Amino acid sequence: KKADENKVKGEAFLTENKNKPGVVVLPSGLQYKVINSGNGVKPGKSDTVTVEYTGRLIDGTVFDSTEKTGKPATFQVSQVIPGWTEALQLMPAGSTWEIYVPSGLAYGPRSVGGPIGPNETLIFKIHLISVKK
Ligand SMILES: C[C@@H](c1ccccn1)N1C[C@H](CO)[C@H]2CCC[C@@H](C1=O)N2S(=O)(=O)c1cc(Cl)cc(Cl)c1
Repeated sequence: KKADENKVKGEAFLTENKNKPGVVVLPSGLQYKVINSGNGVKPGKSDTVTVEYTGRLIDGTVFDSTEKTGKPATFQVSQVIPGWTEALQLMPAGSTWEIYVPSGLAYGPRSVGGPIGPNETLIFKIHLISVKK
């Protein structure tokens, strides 16, 4: 049932957010807002990125962050959630975007859960610091 509630809440959020100013909707259902535009290279699917990021739920609860850690994170572009793989490839290095990820582009129905429940819509602030081939 938390799965059914989460699906309805996420659908409502994405339906409302698509009308909000600055929100760009992609064919995938991934949405994004440009916070700061960078002038750097865009990563490819096989590249590694160094990023600062914060992940939060629609209620505003932060579940992950590089903030006050003293260090950025490093990820292979293709080995993160589909929402990230897609968004990173559209982001010039130096850019800060806020992405709104439907559950199908994140962890999905996910019968279990913990930080991320079933049918959970995820919001991420992503600052792409650098790209490495
Ligand atoms: C590698 C991948 C991953 C590895 C293992 C298990 C689950 N997921 N992963 C996590 C990384 C942190 O390494 C982080 C940033 C990149 C996107 C995404 C992501 O794809 N998340 S996250 O914010 O959605 C997230 C999700 C969960 Cl379940 C828990 C946390 Cl603490 C944070």
